[PDB]
Amino acid sequence: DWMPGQPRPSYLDGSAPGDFGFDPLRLGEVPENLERFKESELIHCRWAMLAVPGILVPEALGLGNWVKAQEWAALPGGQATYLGNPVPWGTLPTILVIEFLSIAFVEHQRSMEKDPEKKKYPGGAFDPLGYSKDPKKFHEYKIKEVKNGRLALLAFVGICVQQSAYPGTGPLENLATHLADPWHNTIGNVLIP
Amino acid sequence: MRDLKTYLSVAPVASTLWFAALAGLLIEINRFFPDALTFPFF
Amino acid sequence: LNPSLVISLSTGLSLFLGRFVFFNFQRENVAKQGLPEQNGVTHFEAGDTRAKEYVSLLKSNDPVGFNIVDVLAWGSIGHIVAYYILATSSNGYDPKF
Amino acid sequence: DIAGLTPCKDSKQFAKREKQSIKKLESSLKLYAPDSAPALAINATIEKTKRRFDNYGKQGLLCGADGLPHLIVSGDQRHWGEFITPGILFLYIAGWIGWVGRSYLIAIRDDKKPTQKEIIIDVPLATGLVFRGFSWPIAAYRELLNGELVAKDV
Amino acid sequence: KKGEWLPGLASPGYLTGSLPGDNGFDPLGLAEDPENLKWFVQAELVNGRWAMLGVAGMLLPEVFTSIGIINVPKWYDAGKEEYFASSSTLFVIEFILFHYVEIRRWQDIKNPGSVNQDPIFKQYSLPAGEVGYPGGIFNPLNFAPTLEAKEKEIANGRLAMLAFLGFIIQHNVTGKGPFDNLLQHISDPWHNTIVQTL
Ligand code: CLA
Ligand SMILES: CC(/C=C/C=C(C)/C=C/[C@@]12O[C@]1(C)C[C@@H](O)CC2(C)C)=C\C=C\C=C(C)\C=C\C=C(C)\C=C\[C@@]12O[C@]1(C)C[C@@H](O)CC2(C)C
Ligand SMILES: CC1=C(/C=C/C(C)=C/C=C/C(C)=C\C=C/C=C(C)/C=C/C=C(C)/C=C/C2=C(C)CCCC2(C)C)C(C)(C)CCC1
Ligand SMILES: CC1=C(/C=C/C(C)=C/C=CC(/C)=C/C=C/C=C(C)\C=C\C=C(C)\C=C\C2=C(C)CCCC2(C)C)C(C)(C)CCC1
Repeated sequence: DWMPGQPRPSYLDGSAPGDFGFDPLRLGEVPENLERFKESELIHCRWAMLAVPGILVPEALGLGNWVKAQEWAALPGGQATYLGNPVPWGTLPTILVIEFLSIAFVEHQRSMEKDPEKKKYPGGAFDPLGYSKDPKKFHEYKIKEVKNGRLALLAFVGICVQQSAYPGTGPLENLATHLADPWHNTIGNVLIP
Repeated sequence: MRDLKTYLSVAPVASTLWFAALAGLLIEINRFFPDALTFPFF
Repeated sequence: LNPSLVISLSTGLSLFLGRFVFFNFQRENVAKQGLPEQNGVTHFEAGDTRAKEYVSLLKSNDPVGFNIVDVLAWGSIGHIVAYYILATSSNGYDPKF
Repeated sequence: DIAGLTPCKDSKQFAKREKQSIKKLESSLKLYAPDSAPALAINATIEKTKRRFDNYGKQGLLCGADGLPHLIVSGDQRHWGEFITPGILFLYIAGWIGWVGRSYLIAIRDDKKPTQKEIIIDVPLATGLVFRGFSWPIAAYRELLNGELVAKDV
Repeated sequence: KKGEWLPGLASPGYLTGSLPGDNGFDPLGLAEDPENLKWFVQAELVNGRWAMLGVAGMLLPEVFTSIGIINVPKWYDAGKEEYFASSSTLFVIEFILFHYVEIRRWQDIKNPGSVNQDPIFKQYSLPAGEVGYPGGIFNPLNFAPTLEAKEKEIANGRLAMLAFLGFIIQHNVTGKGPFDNLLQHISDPWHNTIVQTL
């Protein structure tokens, strides 16, 4: 339960992976809306989980932060750089069209499904190691996936809000400046200038 | 006396007495603190 | 830069997208939305002769039904995006970070 | 400062208007006897004007090119004394009035002839009710939460 | 005899003397509703406890420094003295901690008994007490929660709230700590009062 002592919504029993009865605004009242919400939540969680390491790992190395790494595109001679070497096809209109086409095709192919359980958990080609054999162990894996995904979504929100708070800085820089002097350098200075 | 009280509480009489009292109160407040355009105490 | 290259490439790419990617989605949507109708009957069924759908030129020999009207539509989309690309790439405009 | 205005204390047209007002008032004073009732009244008015202008300068009002005070109501904390705390005071008083009147109406709604107690105010009950407006901010809040502020079934 | 706040006046019906400190004082009729009374009793408990703690914190240090044992500042100006951490940092830490504990208390109030259990260690639950009076770990010495003691708590809390009101108004109008005001009044009571203060 997301709040010890608060009665749980009727349509959220606790059987779905990650169900903790959190729905103050009662958006999942209609079941056909709840199914789409579940799929959307898993998609968002997966994107954030695949992204946050992408925001942090290059920053940990000798590259710029997540906002500096995508500033070269704002120049008349924008050209990308991967792992310290200039990529050939780095000019903006290319990257843009190739990304748009690949993403559109993949997303349409994803949306051409009406299971709707494979809608959220397709499997097959996307489960090479074959972890979905035992139905109950698979359920605990689902729970872990949704939990880590929610954590990653929260982390991404924190990263973006930190960037807004201190423009031109990265999450690792914020962590370092917090560790340098914990008490004086905290969120308070942001909340109360 | 009882009927005097009854008539003395009828809508017009009660309203005039209430508004006379309110006017006097506001007049005195303005007299003590005239030309007040803001609330400076806090 | 080369107008012919950009235009041809973009138009062919838009036609490919229409013919192989979004084809079934568009067909399903146009099927479910259906013909416009007034008072429950289609425009032609109410007595509007000119409202009759041109069943002649819409049919095609393509395996999936790709016909004239959709070549026009997808080619128009391709040319619009191609000329946007050309004009915006040759405009010389630059925002400042 | 805000909206291009300047403080009245250091504004110049404000001081010019102050001087002109006092000059106009004094012009009449010289006509009468030095220590007659009209002269005393005019002197009192002049002192009142001087005190008013000094107070306006003191409170830190903003003066425009016209030389007159202007009220800022955007919410700036430097000007809450111009509209926001008087606004809170008005809301308190008006809710007092409305709550007291509503309480009276609800109290007298149970008689066989409620209209009789409406053209002839039942003062005994009204005197007891008027004091609920001290705490109406709480009574109305719990009235709303308890769900009986608003007539259901309507 | 439930205690009468006005000997000549009867007590309100909704007040029956069950609650500690019930002396029938409620001229404005703010507790006509049982739910309103149930909420306001908890409000009074918490307000009184905070008031007692605050008035003690403002009073005891002041008299101690006046007699010469510790050198603390006055309560009104104690905000400026620089501590080991930035003021905003302290405020946010306090905000988090209170946002947790007060929500726990709220959950207790709304439906009693739903938050008697430690949320981390599944053992160590509170004894099933009553709202506003959670014993167990909150009462280590285990003093009996007898009714008479509850009345003493309520009365002391009301006195403390009155005292805090006096503290703040006296500081606003005079410009120093309450103990200094009392000492000055004691020096010459007949020429040091509100009349001379105003
Ligand atoms: C877009 C992301 C997303 C989506 C689509 C969902 C969807 C869902 N969640 Mg989930 N959740 C998310 C993110 C998301 N969540 C995050 C980040 C957390 C961690 C805080 C959680 C924590 C959580 C818990 C604990 C639970 C759920 C549950 C649910 C399901 C039921 C609730 C519902 O029907 O509301 C649908 C929700 C939406 C339509 C999204 C609302 C978006 C609105 C319009 C804007 C939100 C404003 C936001 C505060 C802005 C922040 C900005 C920043 C500056 C702070 C549902 C399928 C419950 C469940 O049963 O799981 C199966 C459950 O108990 N969620
Ligand atoms: C919470 C409280 C005080 C808390 C104070 C704190 C934490 C102080 C903390 C600090 O000092 C320290 C320790 C150290 C300092 O350096 C800094 C600060 C930060 C300053 C007081 C409440 C104080 C609350 C007060 C005074 C309430 C009074 C209520 C009254 C009189 C109501 C009476 C009636 O309501 C009845 C009962 C019945 C109704 O029907 C009729 C009426 C008449 C309305
Ligand atoms: C036979 C066939 C084939 C091929 C074919 C082809 C290749 C053709 C074509 C075609 C095309 C390719 C077409 C197109 C297009 C169309 C159209 C119809 C269009 C359009 C556009 C427009 C009209 C535009 C306009 C404009 C203007 C004027 C203004 C400004 C600019 C713009 C651009 C906007 C193959 C072998 C593959 C297979 C089998 C079949
Ligand atoms: C802050 C401010 C502002 C603004 C604001 C806004 C814009 C908001 C709002 C608001 C709103 C949005 C409101 C609302 C409401 C609603 C409702 C719905 C209500 C209600 C109420 C009631 C109903 C009541 C009743 C009563 C009372 C309580 C009194 C007396 C008695 C009676 C019964 C009458 C400005 C900037 C200008 C300026 C400064 C200040």
